[PDB]
Amino acid sequence: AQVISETFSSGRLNRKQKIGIYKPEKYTDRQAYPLIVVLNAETLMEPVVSMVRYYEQFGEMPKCIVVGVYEPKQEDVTVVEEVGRPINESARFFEFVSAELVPYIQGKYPIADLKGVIASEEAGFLANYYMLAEKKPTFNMIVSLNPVALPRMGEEFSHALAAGVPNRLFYYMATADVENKVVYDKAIQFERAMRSAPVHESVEYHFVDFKGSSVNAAKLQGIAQALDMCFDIYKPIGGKEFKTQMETLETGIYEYLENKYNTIYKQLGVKKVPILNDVMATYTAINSSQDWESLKKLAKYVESNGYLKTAMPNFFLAEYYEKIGDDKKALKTYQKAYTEPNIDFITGDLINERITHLQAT
Amino acid sequence: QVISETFSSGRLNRKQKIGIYKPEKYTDRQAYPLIVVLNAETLMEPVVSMVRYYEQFGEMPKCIVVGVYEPKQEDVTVVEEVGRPINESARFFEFVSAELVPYIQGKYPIADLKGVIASEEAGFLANYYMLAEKKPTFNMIVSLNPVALPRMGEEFSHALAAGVPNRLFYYMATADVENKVVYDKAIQFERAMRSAPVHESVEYHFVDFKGSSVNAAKLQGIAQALDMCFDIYKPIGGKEFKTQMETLETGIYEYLENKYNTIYKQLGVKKVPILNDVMATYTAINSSQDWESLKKLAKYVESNGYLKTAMPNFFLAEYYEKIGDDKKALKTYQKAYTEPNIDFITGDLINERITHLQAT
Repeated sequence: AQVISETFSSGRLNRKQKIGIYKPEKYTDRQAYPLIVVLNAETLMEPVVSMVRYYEQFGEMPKCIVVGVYEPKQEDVTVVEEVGRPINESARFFEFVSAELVPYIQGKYPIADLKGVIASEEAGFLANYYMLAEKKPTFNMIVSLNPVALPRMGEEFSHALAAGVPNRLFYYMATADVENKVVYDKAIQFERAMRSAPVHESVEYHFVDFKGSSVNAAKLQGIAQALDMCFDIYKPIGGKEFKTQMETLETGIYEYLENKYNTIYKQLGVKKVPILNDVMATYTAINSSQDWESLKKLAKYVESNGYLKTAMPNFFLAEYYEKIGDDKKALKTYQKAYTEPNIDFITGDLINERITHLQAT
Repeated sequence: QVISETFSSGRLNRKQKIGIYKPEKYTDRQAYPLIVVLNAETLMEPVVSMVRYYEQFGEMPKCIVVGVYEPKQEDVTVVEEVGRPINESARFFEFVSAELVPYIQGKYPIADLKGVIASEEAGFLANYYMLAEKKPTFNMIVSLNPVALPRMGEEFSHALAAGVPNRLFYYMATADVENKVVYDKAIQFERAMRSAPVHESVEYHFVDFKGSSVNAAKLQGIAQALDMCFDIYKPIGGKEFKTQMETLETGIYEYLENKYNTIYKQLGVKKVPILNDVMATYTAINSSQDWESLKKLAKYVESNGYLKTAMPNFFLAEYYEKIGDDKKALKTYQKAYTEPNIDFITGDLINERITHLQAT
């Protein structure tokens, strides 16, 4: 877990800005990574980096690149009550992230279509204004932790949420009331005004109120929750999910697996190689409902991604030919699978038993 | 910086991979609380990052964190047939207690507060340090998503009722999403554990995360555990000031003193009183006009950390003005003029006090 510190020369800020960059363990440009920007990084950086590594080890998250901004000035992250939008110093910092920092990272690294931003306090409220971008969203993920807000600006963000985005917007806001009372009340007033209008379907909205909780402890839990829900589609298929969403399907079982990994690419901007757990879950569900059309499509699907060098694709296909009554193609296909390495319960011995049974008849 | 090293264990009869976190700005001049992480292949970095986080906000003292990486299945697993650590599980249990912890105590000035963070099987194994009859090795136990034996619930319930010599902070968390078999056993175990009333020396917390994924819950568990266990270390807030302090007619100094005594008792560290806490105490003292607290506050700050500043004599000199003695007030103000300025207390202000006394 190495965060490399460097200075970024900013035209808008007219100063050298300290930033730092986390790159995953094995790093190749052959794949793409989602970007997470941290404005508060003197505090928030290490908890964010440690938690994205944590989730990645459990396979709940893809490898990500995290870029922190260290110790921005108060005037940089503060939206004044008078105007109600970033101006002067705050406007310069606001655009510095959008027009300078992020494109710089996109040039230096293969950044995926998913780019998030995490901020707290004044910067946490400043981060909201990326929703109002006229051109095209810079951030598809906005995490606002204990923001210092302006209640009067709630209605304007309400319209933005109702309008929606071209693809997806994940918004997470958290606040805590303990020794926060002035700030806490303004946060609630702002949030109430923001949820006034119904939220567009392209937007996933989350507001968590931590009551009886200290601010700093709530912010940590906010990061954990936000990352969990935003990247949730990346999670492996669980037994409960399998028993519910899959085994209850009579047909279109392969489509469930495909839709999941398609949704992963749409939301997270990354192409995930199907994990053996997800493949076997699909295969088991296929057998229980006896839907063999999914089995044929599953065979070609795993052949396309990652399993080409394994006996599995032709084993699935050979079984499919048996189910539809073609022994001739099944025998030829089993013999083709035998020439490929074993994976899981697919073995040379098992394939041979199938071949022996077909040559007996 | 987390430094990994191999540790030769007599009880494990092998070389165990461990790692150690020393705080930034380390010194031998102070003691640090020890936190042991059994699951550290996962839990190490989040724990270290969060104690850093809390320390930066002044909600935690500097701490030393040690952890063991990837213990064997049989090491952390308590079997159903017994309900206690045996063989490989017993050796590992005594490994961290009788070897690892003393080893760290030899390298560094470890404070009296020691704690253990663990999850899954190890999380349940950590509950048995509560049963040690010699003397508690860990005063802090955090069990995150434990794999539990509900049969042992009553036995732990007796130990919770019995109590501990000084203090025991216990935290257990669990989550039901795709946990269904494990979650149910955890709930059953907790209900049996919570049956008997808890002793005063034990602070018990069980947080049930419903509709939450397991791994996400464990992260929040750590955040909450650290927050509540070290809570006494936190600065005095405005709400706490207007409530617990400004509403006191007398014994205002005792409130400040009791807080830092509790910090030393629970956390095993001596915290230099921060200026905000002192000023809050001083402010409440003036509002309630309790001068007896002012004199004791002057001696207290002189004894901890403020000796080199004009503040102790300034407080004492003011106490003399309030009590009616202008002779000692003048003499004390003159002593205060020599020591360096702190905050609003300055040579100029003191000089104003002196000339007023010399005029009369």
